[PDB]
Amino acid sequence: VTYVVTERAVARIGRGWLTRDDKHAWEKMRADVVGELEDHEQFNAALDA
Amino acid sequence: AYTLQELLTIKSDDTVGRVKVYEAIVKGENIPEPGIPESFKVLLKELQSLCLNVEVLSSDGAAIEM
Amino acid sequence: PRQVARYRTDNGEEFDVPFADDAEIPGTWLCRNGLEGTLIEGDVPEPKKVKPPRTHWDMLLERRSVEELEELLKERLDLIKAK
Amino acid sequence: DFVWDEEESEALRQARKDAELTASADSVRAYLKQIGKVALLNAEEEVELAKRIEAGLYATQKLAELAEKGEKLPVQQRRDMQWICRDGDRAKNHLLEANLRLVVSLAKRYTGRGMAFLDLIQEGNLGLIRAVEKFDYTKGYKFSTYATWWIRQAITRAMADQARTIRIPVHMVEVINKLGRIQRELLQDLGREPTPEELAKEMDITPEKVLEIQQYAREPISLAVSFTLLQDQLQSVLETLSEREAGVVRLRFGLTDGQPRTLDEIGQVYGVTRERIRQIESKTMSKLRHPSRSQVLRDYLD
Amino acid sequence: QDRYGEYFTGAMGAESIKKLIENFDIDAEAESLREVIRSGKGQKKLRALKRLKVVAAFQQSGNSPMGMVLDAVPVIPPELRPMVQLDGGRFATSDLNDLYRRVINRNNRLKRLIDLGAPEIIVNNEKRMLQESVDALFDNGRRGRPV
Amino acid sequence: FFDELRIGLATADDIRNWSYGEVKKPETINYRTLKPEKDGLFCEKIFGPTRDWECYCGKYKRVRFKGIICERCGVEVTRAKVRRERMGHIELAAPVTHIWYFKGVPSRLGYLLDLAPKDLEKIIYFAAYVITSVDDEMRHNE
Ligand SMILES: [Zn+2]
Repeated sequence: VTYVVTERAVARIGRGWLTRDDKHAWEKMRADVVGELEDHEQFNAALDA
Repeated sequence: AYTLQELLTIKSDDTVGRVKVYEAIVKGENIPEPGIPESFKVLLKELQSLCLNVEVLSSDGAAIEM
Repeated sequence: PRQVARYRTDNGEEFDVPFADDAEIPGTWLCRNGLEGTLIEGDVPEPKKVKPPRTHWDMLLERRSVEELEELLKERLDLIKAK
Repeated sequence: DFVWDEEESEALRQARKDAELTASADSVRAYLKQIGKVALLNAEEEVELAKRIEAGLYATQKLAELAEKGEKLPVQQRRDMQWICRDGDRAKNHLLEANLRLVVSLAKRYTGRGMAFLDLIQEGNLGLIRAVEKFDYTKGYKFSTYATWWIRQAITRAMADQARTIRIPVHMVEVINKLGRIQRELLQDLGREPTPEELAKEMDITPEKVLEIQQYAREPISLAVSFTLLQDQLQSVLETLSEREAGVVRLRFGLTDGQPRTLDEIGQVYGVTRERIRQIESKTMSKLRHPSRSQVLRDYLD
Repeated sequence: QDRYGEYFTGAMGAESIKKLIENFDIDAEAESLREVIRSGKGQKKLRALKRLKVVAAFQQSGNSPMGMVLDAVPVIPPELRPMVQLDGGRFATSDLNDLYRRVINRNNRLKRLIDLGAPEIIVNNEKRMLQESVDALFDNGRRGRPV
Repeated sequence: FFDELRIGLATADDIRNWSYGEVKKPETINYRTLKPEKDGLFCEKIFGPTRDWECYCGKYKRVRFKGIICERCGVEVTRAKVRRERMGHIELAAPVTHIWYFKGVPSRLGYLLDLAPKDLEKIIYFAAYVITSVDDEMRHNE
């Protein structure tokens, strides 16, 4: 679930730019999104629902 | 207290104090007093660098010294 | 020997500097606080040839005529007078 | 779509481990949020906005110029001129806010070269300001066509200026980058990290100079009583000499001042001719060299 | 702001917190919190009790809280930042020596950026970057994995 | 010897008093010559000379110039490597909060201002606005 949500969020954050670029950008954006998700209260509440 | 202090500072990693004590002994002067090692100086400088206003005060609530 | 000179900065602070005796002290000195002060005697008021940096007005004049911009301004005024 | 593989699991594991807490350079999303709030301009509004900017600038200059001579403007004209003065900077702000996506996209290329992504974005913003200042609609070209040059120049110059711990001028970092550019092709051709001689041959510069440039391209990496007694003995030995003749030795060797006064200067301070100072030097030097005066100073061998 | 700007004043960033601390009612707030301590009968009393420990420290100790916001940042002496060469053609450097640099850049640009009257978004981004840089300088890891 | 020592919040006045100069530029040293750069992080006239009894340009190289400050150079001829204790400061364009008093739990600044840490997170890093004052005297009449 986290991977899917992270991919969807990254695709819309870096609108049209970062797709299929080297690791130096897409991987870092994924890492930031995942780190935020792990601390996100409502996302964890949903995963608990 | 004094013997331990001179063992830990004068007879150890304290270059300025070591040279001063050797000079005093050879010249016959009474041994100079120690104080303010370099480690404390650098620690105080770092504390100031962290914007912490550290200062040393004399007596039970008196002015600064050097 | 050693001299001493008094300087003041634009913000109003004043500073002391022990310059050399046999040398000539400059009219302006970079003080401790970082501002460029002036020697209080007030002698030698040079103009400093402080030309302004290349501004937007010149950067525009370099590609326009004095009449074309006036015509453009007239056009804009006519546009707003549609009210 | 819905496909899961080891690479997908590994990618998630990397992202999970690669960032446990947010970093200062990677939290650009706050900035990217504010870009999306402004829509893109087309040619027509672009040209109208540029014309408004120019009209505002001219109105401002006219208002400033009329001040010295007086010539107070009428109320209606005064108010409308000031309105256009404001409209000029309004249009400038609008056009600048419109095009931040261009600078973001152009700075995305040079990321990871030793400078932060957000710093590159800010330098692109600074270059885009110059781009909007210089852009002229009369040429008929689109704003993106012209502003790209200025943004690229600003980004590359900022990299040349701030990308290294030890600053290296632009005209040097140019050749240090050319070194790597040539080295890639030379390694591909020869299949090895080659020697300085062939590199000099290819680059049309001397091997010593190319080696020096390579050295300039390196990156920094992260982490006495006898002396005082001897001085006294000088005066003690000189005590055997007369004051008149002792002074010459003091001035010649610069006792307690350090300046090696020349034979004539000792003459000037004494008031006599210079060859006499050489004669005094010779006589006093012969006197002092005798063991009866320099007895104990030999202990100070070095 | 468009409708009622004259009847209030708002801001954002550390510049606004500076004003908030300036207008702080140090004595009145402390005494009102102490009254809640004498009046409350539960968690509402606990919050006052535990935040008075911080509020009073700036009252009973004399020093003002204006030091929380910095108008200047000191630089540690160079000898505490070794920058000596290494035999072999390399320079040994201290890590924080770079952090200071990163601050100065983002400071100088800001001064230039304000000078040329750039839009509000760019200046706000620059100020956020400067805050983030000083944070990294003083304590890396508080935000997360650092530069 | 001293008998006690205290630490406290440092104000801009204290920092400006400690500093002997401002590091206006980020340069450290010249690339081809290892001499310190002017107004840089290793500036000699700010933090003192690197060599005893001499300055950057070498006009003065004698111990008798103890209290002399170089004319061309601005470096104060000093007794030894005072670079170890002499320190500088930076005049930065906009105020910034101190990280130690802001981050962590409890947030001292938040407790002082009675602002929740999440709300204070937004205000400092330019995510939301905060009203510093409201003219209650005027508004309710208007
Ligand atoms: Zn000098």
